[PDB]
Amino acid sequence: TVTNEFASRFRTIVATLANVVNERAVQDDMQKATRSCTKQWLRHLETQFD
Amino acid sequence: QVGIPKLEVDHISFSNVVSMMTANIRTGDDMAVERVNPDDVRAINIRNA
Amino acid sequence: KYPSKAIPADELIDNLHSWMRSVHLLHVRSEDNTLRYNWMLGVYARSTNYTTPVGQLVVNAPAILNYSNPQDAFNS
Amino acid sequence: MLQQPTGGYTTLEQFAFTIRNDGTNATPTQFLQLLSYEATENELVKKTIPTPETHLPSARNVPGNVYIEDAITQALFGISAQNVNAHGYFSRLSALALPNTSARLGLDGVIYNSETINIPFYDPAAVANFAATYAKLGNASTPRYRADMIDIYAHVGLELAGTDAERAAGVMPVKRAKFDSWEGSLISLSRDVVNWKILAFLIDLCSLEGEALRAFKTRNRDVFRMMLFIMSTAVAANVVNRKVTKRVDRVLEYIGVNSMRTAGRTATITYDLSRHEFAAKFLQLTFTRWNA
Amino acid sequence: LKKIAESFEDPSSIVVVLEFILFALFFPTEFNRIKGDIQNVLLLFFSRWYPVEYGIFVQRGATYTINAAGEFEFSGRNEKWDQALYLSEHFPALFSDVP
Amino acid sequence: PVEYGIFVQRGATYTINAAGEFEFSGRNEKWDQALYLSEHFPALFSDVP
Ligand SMILES: Nc1nc2c(ncn2[C@@H]2O[C@H](COP(=O)(O)OP(=O)(O)OP(=O)(O)O)[C@@H](O)[C@H]2O)c(=O)[nH]1
Repeated sequence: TVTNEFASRFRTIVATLANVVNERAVQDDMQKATRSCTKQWLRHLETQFD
Repeated sequence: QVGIPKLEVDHISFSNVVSMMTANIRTGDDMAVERVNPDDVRAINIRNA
Repeated sequence: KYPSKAIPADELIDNLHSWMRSVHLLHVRSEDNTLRYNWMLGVYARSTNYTTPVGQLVVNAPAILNYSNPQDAFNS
Repeated sequence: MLQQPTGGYTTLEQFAFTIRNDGTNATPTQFLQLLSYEATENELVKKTIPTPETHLPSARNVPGNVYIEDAITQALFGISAQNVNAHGYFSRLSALALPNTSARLGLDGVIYNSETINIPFYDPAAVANFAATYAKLGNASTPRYRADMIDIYAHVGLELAGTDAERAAGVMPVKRAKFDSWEGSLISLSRDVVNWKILAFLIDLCSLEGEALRAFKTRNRDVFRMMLFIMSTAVAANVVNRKVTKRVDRVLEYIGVNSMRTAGRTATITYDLSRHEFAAKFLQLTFTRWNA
Repeated sequence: LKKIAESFEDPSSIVVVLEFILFALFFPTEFNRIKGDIQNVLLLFFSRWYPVEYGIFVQRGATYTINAAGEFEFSGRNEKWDQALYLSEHFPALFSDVP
Repeated sequence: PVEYGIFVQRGATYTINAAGEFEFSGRNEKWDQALYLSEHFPALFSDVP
């Protein structure tokens, strides 16, 4: 009635991708930023997809 | 027997096979490409190659 | 500082020590007993301050310095 | 389909191998008789040739009928060939490797994807034996499978310059070849050799077995030596002429020593690095079959 | 594939990986048609982000060929994919799903 | 400079361990405020002699 397997799959996908991006070691401060911004953006994409 | 090469001897031969490229070949025509510059100058390693 | 005479042992030791305190090679300690540490690549990376591609590889993946079979340490 | 005799395809007059010389179609043996060798202080000893790799390179999906004999002969003796490993159509030989493949190797030296009318072709079993080995030319460029291109030339020297005692010994002095010579003699020699239908030789070389094989190896020793000669001139460090009282002796230094040279020269064909790797591979395989 | 030139230095470059994941979802068929060509991009991704695992993987081989009885046979040899290989026996090895 | 090299060899940042011990990075990186919610702390303020 409510849950959608497709959307929820994309949700585990972006979960994995956020774990991937989170473990990405970086040296520059700006890269450090774009990492966390990238994570927020993934959390956005999941809602568009759902 | 293999044939005698024509330049080995002094007779003139007036019918000869000439290889020729066809319409499907073309040489020296200018050619198009997609150049793609690096996203950051500071990401470009010069060495150790 | 001492053009004509031996460096007094106290100064030699204290400077050598403070400089030893200054050094820290990147590494990922592990429990495998077969493992070694690629001293050459680590000290090199450190010397270039991790700017060379090897220094990048090391600053991001220090574990790459650890190795069992000696050759693979570089193949990696 | 061409039947293969109890001897090789090489027994057929259709496949005679003959360099031009003194205005006639000379056999390779009667050219090699002209050759004479000055010894030098250096010695060649022949190391064991490494066993060729088990791998047969993929015959990539190719719609076309590859002209293979032309590719091989030009890669070995061709005056102008280069980047021979760029295209990598040598791998195509492994299409012939399979049992009951549709593909045929024509006497034309072309690898047809399917049997086609009015094109005579070698017996498929023979070609399969031949492809099981020579398809490995297709991996002459890949780093894992490259042949040594220095030590192998020792064998070349022994198989060319070497006296029967030097051959039994496995060690001969490095030699310096020479012969009475016409202008452009090595260019003309190499071009007489590019026209040779060498797949006949390689196919009999891989298919024949028993006494029938050994009887081949004696009969075609001089042919193999002519191929080796052209390669030798291709890799020789220098190729001078000598005045000898209104006669000229061409002289190459040195037999059996690859100088690794790649800059072109008028006197002889030149190997680009790709031709070196290829020729090294070819020698690896061919000498492997030749000594078994 | 309409080739990307991505080097995958910045974290944001995960975007390109995502561009493929979505494509593999919305269009699995077309994806499967171009997947070797997208493996060439992914390899630049893995060699930066996961150099150790990348070395182990590529050491196993960049491609494989299923044989008789269905076993995979990885090449053991790193080599760039070309769409010339799509009609051949070879497969991109990122998609082998062999642990 | 000397004290600096000794300090920064230890690491620009640290993380408190679940066991409570500090664990310095051993790296010299510029801090970003994205790090403020991260596990890491600036090492100047560790108060570890
Ligand atoms: N930078 C650096 N160079 C090294 C290291 N280890 C070996 N080398 C260099 O690599 C070169 C080759 O190594 P070796 O096979 O030991 O050569 P070597 O000349 O016999 O070295 P010696 O023991 O000094 O006689 C040597 O010249 C060393 O200077 C290292 O850990 N770091």
